[PDB]
Amino acid sequence: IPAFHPGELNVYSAPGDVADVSRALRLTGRRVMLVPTMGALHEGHLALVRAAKRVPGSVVVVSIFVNPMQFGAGGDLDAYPRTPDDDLAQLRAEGVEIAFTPTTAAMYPDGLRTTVQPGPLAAELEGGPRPTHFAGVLTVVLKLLQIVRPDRVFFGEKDYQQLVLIRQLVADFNLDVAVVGVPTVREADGLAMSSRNRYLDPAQRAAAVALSAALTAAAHAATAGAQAALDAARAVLDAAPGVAVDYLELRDIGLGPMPLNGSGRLLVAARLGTTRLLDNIAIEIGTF
Amino acid sequence: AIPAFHPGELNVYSAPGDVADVSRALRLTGRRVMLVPTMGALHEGHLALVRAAKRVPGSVVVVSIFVNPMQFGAGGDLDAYPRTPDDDLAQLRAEGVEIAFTPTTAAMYPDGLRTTVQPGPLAAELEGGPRPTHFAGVLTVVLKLLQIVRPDRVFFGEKDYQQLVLIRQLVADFNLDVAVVGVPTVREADGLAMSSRNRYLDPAQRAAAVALSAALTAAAHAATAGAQAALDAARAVLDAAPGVAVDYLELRDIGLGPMPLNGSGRLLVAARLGTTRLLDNIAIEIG
Ligand SMILES: CC(C)(CO)[C@@H](O)C(=O)OP(=O)(O)OC[C@H]1O[C@@H](n2cnc3c(N)ncnc32)[C@H](O)[C@@H]1O
Ligand SMILES: CC(C)(CO)[C@@H](O)C(=O)OP(=O)(O)OC[C@H]1O[C@@H](n2cnc3c(N)ncnc32)[C@H](O)[C@@H]1O
Ligand SMILES: [Mn+2]
Repeated sequence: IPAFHPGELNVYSAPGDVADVSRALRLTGRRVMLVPTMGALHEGHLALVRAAKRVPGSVVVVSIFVNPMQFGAGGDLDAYPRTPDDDLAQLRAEGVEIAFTPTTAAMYPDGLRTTVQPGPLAAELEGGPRPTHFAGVLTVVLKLLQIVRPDRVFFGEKDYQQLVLIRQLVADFNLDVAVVGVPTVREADGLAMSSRNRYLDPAQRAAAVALSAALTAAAHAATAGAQAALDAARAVLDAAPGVAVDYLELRDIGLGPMPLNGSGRLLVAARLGTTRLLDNIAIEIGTF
Repeated sequence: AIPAFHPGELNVYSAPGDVADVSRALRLTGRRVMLVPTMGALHEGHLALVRAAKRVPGSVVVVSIFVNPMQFGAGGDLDAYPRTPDDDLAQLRAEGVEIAFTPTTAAMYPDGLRTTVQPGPLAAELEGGPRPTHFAGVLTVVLKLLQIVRPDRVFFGEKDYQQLVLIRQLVADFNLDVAVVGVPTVREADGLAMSSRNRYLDPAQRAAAVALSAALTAAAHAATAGAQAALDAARAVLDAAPGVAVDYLELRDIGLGPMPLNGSGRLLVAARLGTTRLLDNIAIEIG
């Protein structure tokens, strides 16, 4: 077991080290919480941290690893924002005791060999034009779950399709861990917080409010049915300057091979300049 | 309330949740949970794994019996696979095994085939040539069995050497916290590797089948003269047998990577005698 100073931020890069410390903690009775991230932390990520921290007797482990496998190309990987120093200072401020920062070589010493093949959901919505994206996500999350072996792992509703796929992963491989979904943190005007918002200039930032406004408009128009909810969302997006809608779809909450029946999720993806933004919201059809 | 467990007796559980609870409970009481995955129709080969697990101090042995549909081919005969439950549990009782995990297909695959394990490239070679989806089926179910039982050690026979290597790759690549134990092949008196398939051979085929083990052991000793001599010796022995259709005979390093011209390696063979496919392999020291 490597050094572990309670009540302070302990940083480990070696999977073996965090694994030994986690087990040691688990064996003493502490409940290990895992919050997977790719760094460039903002308030959205901190809500996950805070959710993990409120669990009684918990020790919080935050992983920061820009996973190469979920990137479709070298360009996107190199362009991902990285702010190591700010990330650890925010973790320290939140009272997080463990940050796990592995290298690409420690995570993929054998390159891409055994991997996770997601179900059909991975080829839809965000996975449509990025066929290997979710396999990259589930493969790294499975590894992180095995290294850290937390009692609970936290994911944001912001990346709802990712959250649903992780629940499938956990169910399908019989993983003994509870998956905790955390509601989407939004700016004061509704914009969902994202590390990509930094790529919006003043005008785009102002136009980006249309995604959340379109969704919440849809959620209320839904008392009048699916079509009403969809057309209301579309009218808001159409009135937004410089917003190119990629997709806007209403689906059952599980996103699976089931028709929308009552409770669902409205998902949108749109481009502002070169910045692709995403948002989703719970929707009740016919319910007021 | 944790399901009931009676020490010294064979305890059978069909529900994944049940064996998971008993396994975690037993672990806390000071037992090392050993897992031996099988598809039933047990014979001496399987029992060597059981015995290997049983000798671990503080062991509680968990033997899974589950005919995994995912590893059968679009042409593999799932319904034809031998099923002798009563007899299996009897042999386990006789061996002193305390836990048998016998899940249904619905309980192992409640959502059908959704998230699965994709093996690395080795799964497309050797046995993977004729059954390209076989190993994904194997690694998927073994991964699930490891998460349900969470054993300290899991046992596999060297008989299915490629399967053993791929499980070591699964364990390493997904960072699984379990030791993989390979157990030496159990053989009949003349060297034929034990398999339930051997009973399908007629007399002529059964006699010819000895050539697989004979060729490998010949190769192992011819190996002091080099890789080529080992391979030629093996091929000569297989060439002296009638009705033995060799699908492959390959010398690889022990991780099944490229053949070694020196050092340790493994020689693997597969052949068809009529409609029965047989496999064998052996450690080889070249030089
Ligand atoms: C799972 C990972 C770490 C695998 O590499 C990677 O795919 C990844 O998702 O990283 P990352 O983009 O860093 O997001 C990490 C986690 O924070 C959550 N999150 C992001 N913005 C949020 C917001 N505004 N409100 C609430 N939660 C928010 C995400 O849904 C995700 O679970
Ligand atoms: C791992 C499984 C259970 C996944 O479904 C499945 O693929 C499977 O392999 O089942 P099965 O055919 O039942 O074999 C179960 C285990 O017993 C070992 N075994 C069989 N015959 C042997 C022999 N003569 N000597 C030594 N070991 C022998 C196998 O290699 C395997 O590890
Ligand atoms: Mn900064």
